[PDB]
Amino acid sequence: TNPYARGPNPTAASLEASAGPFTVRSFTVSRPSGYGAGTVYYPTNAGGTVGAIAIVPGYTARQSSIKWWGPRLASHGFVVITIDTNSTLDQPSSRSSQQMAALRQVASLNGTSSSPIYGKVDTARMGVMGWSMGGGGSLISAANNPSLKAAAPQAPWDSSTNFSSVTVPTLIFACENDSIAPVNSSALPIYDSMSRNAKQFLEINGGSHSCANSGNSNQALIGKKGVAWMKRFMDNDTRYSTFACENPNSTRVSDFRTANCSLEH
Ligand SMILES: [Cl-]
Ligand SMILES: [Cl-]
Ligand code: NA
Ligand code: NA
Repeated sequence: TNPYARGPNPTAASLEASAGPFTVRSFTVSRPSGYGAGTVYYPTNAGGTVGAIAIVPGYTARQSSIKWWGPRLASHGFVVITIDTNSTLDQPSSRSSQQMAALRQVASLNGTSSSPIYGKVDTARMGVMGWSMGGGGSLISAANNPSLKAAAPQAPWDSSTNFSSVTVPTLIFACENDSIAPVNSSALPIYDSMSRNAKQFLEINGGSHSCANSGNSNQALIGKKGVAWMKRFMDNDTRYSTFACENPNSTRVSDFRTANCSLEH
């Protein structure tokens, strides 16, 4: 059997729900190591060690913009750290360094007997997410650390759109009407540059640049897809292959693309 499989068999309803099967607690990081601030969300009853995901905001933004992912993912069996950057005005490369520093510190806390996450993390299984420049930073993290198991940035931007070196399974959430990082000049060229990975592009119909942030009105679909992608690729959990790889065939999705996701016999 798959040693990383956690939780009950998924359904559309169970993945669209506000909360997954596991009870979630959280704590503030006392002394951030290489980033500004962090909140760690974790399941108290996942029944085995789980992977870790680090999530970074966009320019000027704070944990609030990305917070909803913490409980949503942790409740399905992940340790999730949402960060504030050293400065709200840090650029993508710095955001990537800080994201990886947050993953490092989650690994440290996994080995710290006083930590609520002591022994809860499989430090070999990690993922990266983030908004806008924090999404660009997630793609930089993946490019520089190919042992990461999944990436799922939202409304990404970087000074370069060429992420051809990314071999990590990558889901790009995009926002159709984004006027900050227009899809046609940012998210879509980024998607098209990646040639060696499992990848997906999911654009929310009518979405502004904040369409995947806390308080969005598509938490059922966006949360289903983010959880399914992380389950499929961080846990190798093929119970999630359809949810991860499918076109939702949704009137809420103005553009859907995927490649190298479904397995061919
Ligand atoms: Cl930004
Ligand atoms: Cl916008
Ligand atoms: Na690259
Ligand atoms: Na539209």
